[PDB]
Amino acid sequence: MSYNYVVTAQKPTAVNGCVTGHFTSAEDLNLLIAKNTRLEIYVVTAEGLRPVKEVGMYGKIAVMELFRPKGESKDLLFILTAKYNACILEYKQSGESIDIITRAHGNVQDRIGRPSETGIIGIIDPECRMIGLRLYDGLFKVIPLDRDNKELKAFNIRLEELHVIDVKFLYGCQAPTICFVYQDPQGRHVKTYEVSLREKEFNKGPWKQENVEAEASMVIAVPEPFGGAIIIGQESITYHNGDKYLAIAPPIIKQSTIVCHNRVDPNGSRYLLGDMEGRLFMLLLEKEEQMDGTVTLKDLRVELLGETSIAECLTYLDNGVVFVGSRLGDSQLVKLNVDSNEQGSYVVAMETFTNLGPIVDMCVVDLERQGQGQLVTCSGAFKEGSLRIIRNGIGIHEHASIDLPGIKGLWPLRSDPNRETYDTLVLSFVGQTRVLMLNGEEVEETELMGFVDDQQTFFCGNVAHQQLIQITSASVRLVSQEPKALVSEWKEPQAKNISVASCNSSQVVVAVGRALYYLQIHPQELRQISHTEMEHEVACLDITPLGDSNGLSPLCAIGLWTDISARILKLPSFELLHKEMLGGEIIPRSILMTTFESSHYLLCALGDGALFYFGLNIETGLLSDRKKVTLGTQPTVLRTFRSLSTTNVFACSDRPTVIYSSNHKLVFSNVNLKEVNYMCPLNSDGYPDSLALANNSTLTIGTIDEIQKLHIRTVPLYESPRKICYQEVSQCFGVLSSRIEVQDTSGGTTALRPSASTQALSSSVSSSKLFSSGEEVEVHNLLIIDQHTFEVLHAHQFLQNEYALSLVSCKLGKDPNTYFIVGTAMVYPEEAEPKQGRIVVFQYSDGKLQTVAEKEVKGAVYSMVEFNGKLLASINSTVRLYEWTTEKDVRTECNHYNNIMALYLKTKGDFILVGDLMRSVLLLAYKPMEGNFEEIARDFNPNWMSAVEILDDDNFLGAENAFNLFVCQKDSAATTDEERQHLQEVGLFHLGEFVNVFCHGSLVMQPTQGSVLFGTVNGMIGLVTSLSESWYNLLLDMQNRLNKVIKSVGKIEHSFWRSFHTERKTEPATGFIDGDLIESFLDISRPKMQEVVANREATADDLIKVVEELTRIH
Amino acid sequence: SIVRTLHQHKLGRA
Repeated sequence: MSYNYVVTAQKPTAVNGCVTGHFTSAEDLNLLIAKNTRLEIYVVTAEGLRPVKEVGMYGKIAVMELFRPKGESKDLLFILTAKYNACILEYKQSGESIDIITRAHGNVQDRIGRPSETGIIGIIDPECRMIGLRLYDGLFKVIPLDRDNKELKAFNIRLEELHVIDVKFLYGCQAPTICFVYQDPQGRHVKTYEVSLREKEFNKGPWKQENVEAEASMVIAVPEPFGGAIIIGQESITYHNGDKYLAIAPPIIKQSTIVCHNRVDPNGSRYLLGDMEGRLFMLLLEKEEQMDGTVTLKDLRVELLGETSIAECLTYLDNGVVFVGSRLGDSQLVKLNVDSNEQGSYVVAMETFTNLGPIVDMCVVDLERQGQGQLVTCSGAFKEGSLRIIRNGIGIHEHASIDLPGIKGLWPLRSDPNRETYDTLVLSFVGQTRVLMLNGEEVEETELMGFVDDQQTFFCGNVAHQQLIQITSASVRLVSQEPKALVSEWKEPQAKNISVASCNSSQVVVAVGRALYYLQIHPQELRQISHTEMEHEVACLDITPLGDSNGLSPLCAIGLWTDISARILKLPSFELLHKEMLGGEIIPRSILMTTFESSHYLLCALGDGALFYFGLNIETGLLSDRKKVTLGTQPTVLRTFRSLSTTNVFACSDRPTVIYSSNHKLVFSNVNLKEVNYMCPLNSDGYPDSLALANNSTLTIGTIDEIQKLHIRTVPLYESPRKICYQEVSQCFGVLSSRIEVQDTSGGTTALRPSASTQALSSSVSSSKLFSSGEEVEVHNLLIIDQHTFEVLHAHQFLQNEYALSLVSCKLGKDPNTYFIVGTAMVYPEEAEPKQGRIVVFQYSDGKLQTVAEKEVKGAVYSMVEFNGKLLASINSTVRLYEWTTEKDVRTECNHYNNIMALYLKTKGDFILVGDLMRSVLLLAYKPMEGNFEEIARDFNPNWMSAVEILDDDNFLGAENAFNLFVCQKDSAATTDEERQHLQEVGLFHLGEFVNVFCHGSLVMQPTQGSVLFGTVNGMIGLVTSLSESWYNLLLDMQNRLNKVIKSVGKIEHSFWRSFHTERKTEPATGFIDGDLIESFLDISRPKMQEVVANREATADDLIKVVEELTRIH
Repeated sequence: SIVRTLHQHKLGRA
């Protein structure tokens, strides 16, 4: 009876895989980036990457390889998920719409199977006869690639060697032949087998088994010209073949493990080698000509090329360009040069891609004082480590802001034909037109020539020929640049006036009620051309330079008044081409077609708040696609702006937005302002490159933020950040970090680079005297990061071998100071379990960190939370609750000790709490009167916990090492010794992400209950809320209906995706909504929407209300 | 050192 809802806030940003090839077409070079459940398809260009296609999969991508079966024009995509969904995928373009089709699929998972060490390996043989799969120990699986087999049937072949490190198919081989390093007693080896598929046997390979290095771990199969196998291990690199053997051991590559390779030239002459330190190598195969024999291997060599971000994936592209897929840091695009620069670096960055990395911990703050949540993460590790400040929405920087009421429009206007800066932006008051004589400092109310202070401007653009145009209510007027005198004018033959403007820089292309003219202001006059009349009253107009026009404009957008329609004409012309009935009863308020970068659309804002958008085209003249999306509750007002190279649409309303686009699909992001009525781009004197903003009853000018839905800050650290707390009174963050140092010549330890803890402004060390009785070591610190500048104000170092595990910031009992507190442990590589450790009580009143209280403990203080003005804490399977004397010391209260490793704690504000490792979870209350711990209930499942959260009094949420979520509840029935003692897992759902931290808060605030944010190893941010039974059921319903509707890449079943899955068991998801799924209801076509409303009422327009309302939870 | 092995998981490792 538990009802919950999970949505993604930020997609996974860590890169898990990346392959290069010819998937879009044969003339075409692609790069496929795998994230987790997402697949990214780019085309390699002279500049970098052409985004072409991003989809989602219903599983974690675990193998991703491209191949070419017999007689296929382009490559196919092989993919294998971690739940053992295999499919072959194809790229099909048909239309201007792209589709990723499943050639074949099936689940290749076996009942008999122990998931080996080093996980899943998916290889494909060079002739494309077969795909080799190593899922479990002692078995090799084989999916034959004959044009039948669309279901992907497989056989297994008992593998005598039950501990394989790595495997590849060998090039230049008569039968399919494997090559792999394995471990037994006696060390590590390489062996070869041929694979015969007629036989389903493993036949003797082409060459005798040799021994290789104890740490050999990578097998590269060299292409036909050389055709052997390189073997990468700590310290050693070696080529094997038939009876060839070659072996270099350059002492450079001993410092750090090689973890990833990539082939550079197709013949196998040069490779890339990714190191755990981020160093990039070139492995060079010295090739040597006989005349007749075959081209051979002379020698092996390594060049230290330089430094990338810590590479997990790596792929060479066109012409020196290499993509660097990182999991621990930002992914990048780098250049390889033949000549080094200063410091000997052949490598140069071109582009850097945000990875929110492993998010090891986080918290939510109100940084900018407003009730909007801001999220700050501990991200990355080692040299990639960092903080990331994450903000919802787009921001603007407020300068001088004149409290100027009732304003009605504005345009980019100057007072000269000179400086591209401007001094007066004549707008339009309530029925009126006014003047802002502004030196770019202070404003003035001296009114101007011909711009009568009792009429109104509709358009007012930079019209050449020495004039300051003023298409007014009455009818277009003229005030000269230099002369400033009233030049020429217009007036309606009857007694009538312009009602709707529309122009560029040489036109007056307006409307009088239903009439539509065109009056040219050449060298200071008026010059009419074409004329029609509308069946209805004209509401709005669009025309602007589109194609290769300057003066006279080509096409024509029209929003009419009684039939509620938007139509496509010409202008001149006005002829009918496409009438789109918008339906309902609110008239269009603004109309726009626009240059994105490459592709065109139509957008129309009704006066209710909604907006429609279509598939236009600035050259033919005909509409297509339909979509509806609501913004404001007031009539929305549109405008284009160019900020970088590209052009977006600012939408003005009570909920001001910006219209964007990914590939060329449409995105709608908030702007972080109160309300906005009118707006225009700028470039001024006292306020250069900018945006003018007419609001409720003020005005404003300032610059504008990035683009994305999310804003992301980034404070690099060059060491591993591990925990984080905000202290408001101190107005700073406490952050726990770790840095690596190696063995010194004098046995000491130093450091490979400047870290945040070494470069800290003030510093200090641990003067505790208790624990006193080629080599790597972790030095651990507590950093004091400033709140606004994010500089490292102070760095305290801990004892040698003291790891900092936990961190809190709080008041304790009657003392009115805020201490920060840290819980540590004495780690020696040898010792299996920490025997010692301490809780340390710091004070940062100002300037420095004072040690205020120190308390020895008997194990690793894995975590601690503030209680009720007490200190709750766990110590190596023990949960103590310390009190804080008026004499400044922590004295013990009670301790629970029935648990195996208590890793995680949270507190039901009051007196209840969770905690318990490997077991699963446990509920526990503090009995005030007794001064005691009472174990209330327990969940009895073998969940290896990673995170824990109290949703409420009777709901406990938990994340487990197998990418599952679940919810526990105490039973609501009699016999309070038994049933009230166990707690039922009332919710089950498979996330597909590893969760490190839950914490209550939200990014939205300027249908659902509660807000719990969560961060993941992959840099994915997620959100959990609660639901009523009816919502749950409405939503549950809509999910099955949708599954039927939505085509899935590869054709994997959504129910199978979201199922709970461990080694022990597999269950359908319960009590959980896949908000991502629910949300994707808005992307499907109008036909497909109706398909699932069928059957209080039941309507699609109605459903998109509910989903639009759900989307704004995050 | 379980502490180590432990933290490694947080970084998504063996």
